[PDB]
Order: sequence, then structure tokens, then C-alpha cells
Amino acid sequence: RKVLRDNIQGITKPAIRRLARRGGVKRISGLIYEETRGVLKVFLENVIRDAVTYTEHAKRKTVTAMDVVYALKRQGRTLYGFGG
Amino acid sequence: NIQGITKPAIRRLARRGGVKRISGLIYEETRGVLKVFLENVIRDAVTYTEHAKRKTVTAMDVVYALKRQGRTLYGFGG
Amino acid sequence: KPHRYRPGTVALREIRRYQKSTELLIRKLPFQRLVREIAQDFKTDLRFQSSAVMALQEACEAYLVGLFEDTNLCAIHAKRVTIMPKDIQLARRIRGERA
Amino acid sequence: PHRYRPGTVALREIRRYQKSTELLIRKLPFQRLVREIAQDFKTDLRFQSSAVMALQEACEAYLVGLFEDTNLCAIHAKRVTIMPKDIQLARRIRGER
Amino acid sequence: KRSRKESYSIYVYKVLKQVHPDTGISSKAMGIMNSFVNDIFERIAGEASRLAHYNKRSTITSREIQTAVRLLLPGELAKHAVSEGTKAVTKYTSA
Amino acid sequence: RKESYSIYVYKVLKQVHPDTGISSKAMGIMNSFVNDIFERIAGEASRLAHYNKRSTITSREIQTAVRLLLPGELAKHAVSEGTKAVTKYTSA
Amino acid sequence: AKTRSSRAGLQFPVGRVHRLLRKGNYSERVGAGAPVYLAAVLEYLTAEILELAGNAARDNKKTRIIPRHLQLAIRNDEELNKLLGRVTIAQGGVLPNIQAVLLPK
Amino acid sequence: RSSRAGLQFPVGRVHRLLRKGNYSERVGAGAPVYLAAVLEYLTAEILELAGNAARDNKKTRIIPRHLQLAIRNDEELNKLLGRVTIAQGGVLPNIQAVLLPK
DNA sequence: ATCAATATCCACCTGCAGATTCTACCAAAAGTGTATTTGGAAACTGCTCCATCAAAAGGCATGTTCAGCTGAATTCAGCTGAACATGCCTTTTGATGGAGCAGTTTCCAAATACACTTTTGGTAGAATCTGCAGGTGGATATTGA
DNA sequence: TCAATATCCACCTGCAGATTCTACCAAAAGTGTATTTGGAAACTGCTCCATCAAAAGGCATGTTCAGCTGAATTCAGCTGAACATGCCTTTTGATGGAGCAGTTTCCAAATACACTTTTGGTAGAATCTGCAGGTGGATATTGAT
Ligand SMILES: [Mn+2]
Repeated sequence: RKVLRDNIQGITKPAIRRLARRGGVKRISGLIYEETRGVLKVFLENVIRDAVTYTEHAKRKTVTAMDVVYALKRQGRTLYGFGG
Repeated sequence: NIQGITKPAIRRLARRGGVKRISGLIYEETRGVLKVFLENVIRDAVTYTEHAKRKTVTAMDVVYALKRQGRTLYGFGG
Repeated sequence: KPHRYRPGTVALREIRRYQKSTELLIRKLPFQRLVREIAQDFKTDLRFQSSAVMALQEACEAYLVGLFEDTNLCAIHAKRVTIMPKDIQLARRIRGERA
Repeated sequence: PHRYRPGTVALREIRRYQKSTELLIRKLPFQRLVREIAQDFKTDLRFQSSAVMALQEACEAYLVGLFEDTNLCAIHAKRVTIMPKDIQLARRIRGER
Repeated sequence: KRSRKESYSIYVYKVLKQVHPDTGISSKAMGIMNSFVNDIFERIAGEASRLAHYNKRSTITSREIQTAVRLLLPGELAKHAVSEGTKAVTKYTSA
Repeated sequence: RKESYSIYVYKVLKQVHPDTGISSKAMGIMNSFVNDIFERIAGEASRLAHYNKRSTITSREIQTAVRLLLPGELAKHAVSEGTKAVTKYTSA
Repeated sequence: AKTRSSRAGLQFPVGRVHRLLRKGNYSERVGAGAPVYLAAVLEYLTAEILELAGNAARDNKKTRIIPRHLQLAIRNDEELNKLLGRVTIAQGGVLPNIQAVLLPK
Repeated sequence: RSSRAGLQFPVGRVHRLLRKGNYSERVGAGAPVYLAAVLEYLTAEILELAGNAARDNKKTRIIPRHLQLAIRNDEELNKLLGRVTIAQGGVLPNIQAVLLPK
């Protein structure tokens, strides 16, 4: 297919602001955006890494929704609405 | 009874915490937090006790209670 | 005129608007892509269930919205109103995400 | 008249207490606090000696952590005197309150 | 060539209708509730699981489930739970 | 009755540091550490088995459980020793 | 004819629960009342959330409970909020709340 | 057996703890072994670092503070036990620079 | 103290994607006759756990001073929100090819079940020791002139 | 710095409380055989996922402008650290007695088990219908005169 690259930038600033508004933030410093992408990349990696590990253990090439729900569980971030 | 946790001790605890200057209201606040902690850890502990029909609260009861609270303690399994 | 809302008027308007709703705030594609990029770096030739991605996104977005509040509180705490990386760093530390 | 500037001892006290591990809170007042509280939940209760040590180590060790976080909070607001508000923030962010 | 996956929808729905005869619940909504029951179930059963062991007792009696509730549930939620749980059991036995 | 890992911990303390010895409390901590980790690895393996509708906890489970459970380096070395100990058990 | 659930006067599948316990490996054996006791707690708790959700959907003028309502429900009742403190609800959004200082002079 | 797997930690002891632990219907043959070694290993990992901690203070007897000083100084172990409290351990010597004179 | 300029509020409309129902099969409770256990209930232990009793010694509580820290005010460069014009690319919908989940079977390699045989590991004495606990004496780090 | 405090810190030293080693018995761990079976190999149907195509209008970007924030300072009232005092409440150390965890030992009631019935649920088609998307005045709310 194609070569994925620098896609952590797909997370546009307007959006990050949006996420912040829902959060309650009314004034966002400028250095915030690059910071946020930073945390998001790290949070994601961990949730994904774990997920994929559950995938491999079931010897499957597909990342199922449960693989994510269980991952989030270990991480403490329990999710409702995707796998009973 | 709680006022037994003398102000000087609280300062000592905060000292270990890296604290340099301590406000005056702190002490009362610290006693509240400290009380709520124990209040929560024992409640779960005694419950564990009662269930075992005991009348005597063993250390394992505190250890188990400290785990539910996510405050795991090592060296008291002995 | 031209009519110009004073700085902060629209910001609050948004804060109210985006809290009254529950739609994802990150665009679905760039996220998907981002995910696949990261997952590709852990194991090549992976296929994602359409929903597995929705999950990650439902979580990521909940996570960050949740981080921003604690963030916002730290700025308020330092008398400021502008969240800065400094605020985020404290929020995560306290949290235990990276003591 | 020799007087140590204000705040010189503190540092020396921090260096002192951080270098040690012994418990800080006076044992009897504590054990008393334990029994009192536990009695609000059950009667004719008997804490086996070590159980109360488990609680002290636990309890004291928690308070310390909280203080370390409260420092950063106090520091973050440009101050250097832990205030009750700082403790509250620290606890709120933590998920306790 | 079928694959019947179970859930609590039938039960979640019988209950929704007892509390709100005119209200309904969408797909996602149900899926949320399905998770909630499962999670809670896993917590209760898990805690009980641990109590029986902390006491070297090979069986999970309803008496364990109850302590599991008290430890797991906060406040009145627990009181009403414990209450509701007993009513069901005492009645069940007299059946 | 009432066992522990005290015995072993000490045997291992002697391999890494024959000259040193461990306190009572310290040995008590070490004894608590073993149990927790054991508890985590097992509990985790326990779940992988369940998620995958399998009624037997194999060593493959213990392993996957270890990659999820242990951080960076510890994880790698922990996996080796684990895989390294298993081969020797099957050899003879 | 007497399904164990009906004997206890419960709406949740008492037998379903009994089995899950057996096959969950929580204990070598399971009492005969546990599943009934627990099945009732899941019922009560469930009934408790629908109660507050249904209402939340009433306030909003909707006759169909969506997740959002569920969220508004759980984050407004102190206890459920705590019972589901580390729980994230997909499509739930967050309780409206703007720090005082932020508002206009 | 443990001696067969070239370990100090009891493979049987573990196998017993696993089967009787409610972890799953049956425990595979190599499971207890694998886990045992992982249990040993980790120990060695902490001892070696605490050992050093001992000699580091002119002692020859590892005590709690020696463990904590070995556990909170290593990032990985610190992470692994980040929600664990060592009795009689104390905190690592730390003073914020802002608190320092000058 | 007014009045445009807008963004938000509510009620109303109406088809269709998303519930609600309505039926059939069947995997799963249910009903019963057996085959085990399990975990109380009495009975007694040796524990460990309170209870006083009774001194001294830190360790706590106070009242004084006043160092310098926390707050309240100003000030101003310039950081960041509000806008608007640009035209990019995320969305929407459909249509396929086909990779790879899973549902079934087939069956050994492997884990379990007894019933014994041997050895290890926990206990409670018995034989060491490491650190604690004080003591000088002399740099060290503070602080006033 | 010079000097006059108080403070640490190694350098050694002497016993007792922990440590570690011994010396011996039960509870397990390891064997030998006979049973069960769980899930790896082997297909194979078919959802679901990866992809490509096109149109278009919802937004992300970028550049202006300047409002008002954050950060830098200045300034002094007063909170709270450093201290020297005077006192009582914590330490501890047995010593004794007694509630109480822990063990055994019968066993009645409660479970587990293996089949054989009998539904209660789940997986689709067939009917409904909230309400998602828009439409417009009626309200406030804001920001400029
Ligand atoms: Mn890559």
C-alpha cells in the first residue's frame, strides 16, 4: 500500500482545542498542541501495544474490539460499549 | 482522640515529603485526610475480619484492605 | 460594523457547545491512519476491526478531555487562565502517569 | 545570641528525616486513633499488635506521598508554603476527592 | 454455522419497562448496560472469589457474595443491594 | 505449617552476593514481593486463557502475561530465563 | 416450570449467573443461593441506573435512553459516580461545567 | 524438579499454588516451571541491586531501606512496584531546587 | 442608558435508519436419582492480647521575636483569540476481491486421577555476629560584623 | 573572610538482640499406571476488512489586528520558623489472666454429577416510529454609540 509517516500531525490543532473546550479550557497556551500530541502518542502506543499483544496470543492477524477493551482494562481505563 | 496526631509530627511527615514551609491551617486539614484514610482502610479491614467470624483483627486483614484501596503494603505477610 | 466578539466570548461559547454534545472531536480518518501507523510499528501486516479503531478513539478522546480538566485546574491553581505544558506536566505527575 | 536564619533548620530537618526510615507519628496516640475508629464499625475488637503496625506504616507512608504532591502543587502556584488548598488539588487530581 | 452470543438485553429491557413503561433504549445504550452488568458481575464474583481463599474455604456461598457487595458497593447503594439480595434468597429457599 | 519463599530468596541472595545477608523484615518484604508478582502473572495468564476459551494455563500464557505485565528490559530478560528454564526441564 | 429466577422473584437469569460463576473459576464450588443473591444485586444496580437514566431522558424530552443520558445519570449520583469512577462511557460526553473564574467579569 | 530446571525456586510449590489457585481448569507442565524462573530471576534482580545498596552504606545485611533504595532508583522496578509501599523504607533523598538557598 | 448584530432557544415537520416484534430451532436451564464432600458444632488448647502498675526522658506545648514570604497593586510587551478568505481532504456511498475469522471434525500429545514411596522444608533449640549506641576531635556549613 | 556558633561525620569500641546454623519429624513433591480430553492440524463457509472511485462542501490553514493576560516588579503587613522553657504523656517492661484464634472428629445438609426432558433466548425477517436535520420567529446576550 502506502508509507505511513508523521501521522501524529493528523491531530489538527483545531481539534485539540475542541478536546480542550469540552474539557473546560478557555485559554490555550501555544506550546500546548505539540505537548498534547506527545501524550496522545504515548497513551495510544501503550493501549495499542497491549491490544496487539492480546491479538498475537490468540494467533490472529486482526485487532478485535475486545483486544482493545481488555487492553484499556489493564491500563485501568475501563471502556463500556464495545464488547459487552 | 484524633487530635493525638500532634502538629509537630505532621511537620515531621511533611519534612520527609520535602516540605520546607508549612501553613498553619494544614495541621487540621492533614488530620482530616489522615482520618478519612484510616476510616476507609479499617472499614474494609474489619469487614474482612467479621466475615472470618473473628473478633481479633489480624495484620492480613489490614493488608487485604490496603490492597483494595490500591495502597498495597509489603513485608507484613509474615 | 464590523461586529467583533471580545476575546473569551467565543471560547466560552465553545466550552458550552462542546460539553452539551458527545460527538468525537478528532477527525475519524487522521486518527485511523495514526493508529495504523503506530500499530504497524509493533507488528507489520495487521488488520483492524472497524470498531477496534472506534474504541481506541473513544478512549483516547475521553482520556485527553479528562486530562485537560485536571490540566485546567492546575492553571487556575497558579492563578492563570491559560493552560500551558507546565500545567499538563504537573497533572500527569500528580496522577502517576510519569512521576 | 546565635540564631539560625528562618528556614535553615527546615532543610536540615528534611535532610535528617529523609535519611531515616523510623516511623514519625507517636505510636500510642495512633494506636488509640485506630481502636477508636474501628470501634465505630465493630465492638470488643482486638487488633493484633502487628495489624496496628501495618496501619501505621501504610497510613504514614501515604501522608508523606500526599505531601510530596502537595509540595509540587504549592511550588506550581509560585509559592513555597504548603497550604490546605494545595493538598486539596493534589487529592482532587489523584482521584481521591 | 450460527454462533449464538448471549447478553443481558432481555433482562435489562424487562427492568427498564418496570421503571419506565413509556421509555425505550437504543442499540448503543443497551451495549453500555450490557458492559455495566458484566463488569459489576466480574467485580462481585472476583471479590467473593478472593474472600473464600483468604479463608481457605473451597466454596462461594451467598454469604461471600454479600461481603463482596459491602466491600465493593459504596453507601446506600450497598444497603439497598444487600437488602434486595437477601429478600431474593430467603424467598428462593421457601420456594 | 505456614510456608514461604524465605528459604529460596536466601539461596538466590547467596548466588548474587555470597558475603551479604538479609534482615528479618527485609526478608519479609522480599517474601511479599514474590507473592504479589506471582499473583499478577497468574491472574493475568488466568485471563488470557479465559478470553481465548481455553481451560488450561500453559507456559505460553505465563509468557504473554509477562510481556503485558513487566516493563521494558525486565520483560525481555524475564522472558528468556522463563524460556531458558523450560528448555532445560524438557531436555532431561 | 419454576425457573430459579421466578422462585426468587427476580427478573435477571438466576441460572445464567450460577453457570457463569461455576465456569469463571472463582471457586471450586458454588452455593445454591449465591447466583440468586448476586443476580438480584445486578438487577437492583441495573434498575438503579435505568431509573436515573430514564429520567435524564425525560428531562431532555426524549422517549429513548441514549448513552449520554446514562452518563448524565452516573455522573450526577455521587455513589454511581464512584462505583464507575474509572469507567469510560462511549458516546457519553461530560457533565456541563465551567470553572467560575473563567466566566465573564 | 526445580533442580531439573536449574532453579532455586520450587517448581512444584508453584505448580501446587497454580492448580489450587482457581486460575484455570488445568495447569500445563511447563507453566509452573516458566513462572518459577521468572519469580527467581526478578528476585535476583532486586537482591543484586539491594546488595550493592548494602555495601554502599558499609553494611553487610540487607534491610528494608536497602530494597527501597534499590527499587526506587531503577526506573523499571520502580514502575513495576509503583503502587507498592515498602514497610520501613523511607523516601529517596530529594529536595526541590526552588527550596534551596540563593 | 440605547440598539443593532448574532448566536441560541424551542416548537414543529416528516420520512427512514434504527428499534420493536414475531417466529422458529436448540443450546441450556431444569427435574431426579445417586455419589461425594464440606464446613460447621462441641472440645480444648497454647496463644497472643489487654490490663494495670510505675517509674524517667524524651517530646509536646507555649510565649517571644521578627525574617522574608505571601498578596495586593501596577505596568506593559506581546501572546493568543476572533475573523475571514483559501481550496484541501475528510466524508459519504457503493462495489468488490479475498484475507482470515470461526464452526466442525479428527485424535493424539498431554494434563488428571489415584494410591505409594521418598525427601524437603518448617520448627525450635543452639552457636554466631552485625549494628546499635556513645564517645571524641576536627572539619563543615551558617551567620554576624 | 574572619570568627564564634552549632552541627554533622568518620574512627573505634563493646554486648545483646537478632541472624544463621543444626537437628529431626509431617506434608508434600515425585513415581508408576490407567484415564480423560482439550485444542492443534485440517478444511472451509462467508462476514468483514482493505481498497478504489467521485463528488462536494465541511474545515484546517494562514495572515491580520489588537484585546487583555501573564510576567515582571514594587511594597509592607503579618504569618509562622527558630528558640529557650516547663511539664506530662509516651516508652517499656514485665507479669498475669483470659478471650480467642486454631485443631480435631463426627457427620447432616448441601453440592456435585450424569442424563433426560422442556423451555427460554438468540438469530433473522417483518412492522413500526423516534427524532436527526432543517426551517423560522422569539429570545436573550454582546458589543458599539
Ligand atoms: Mn512505521
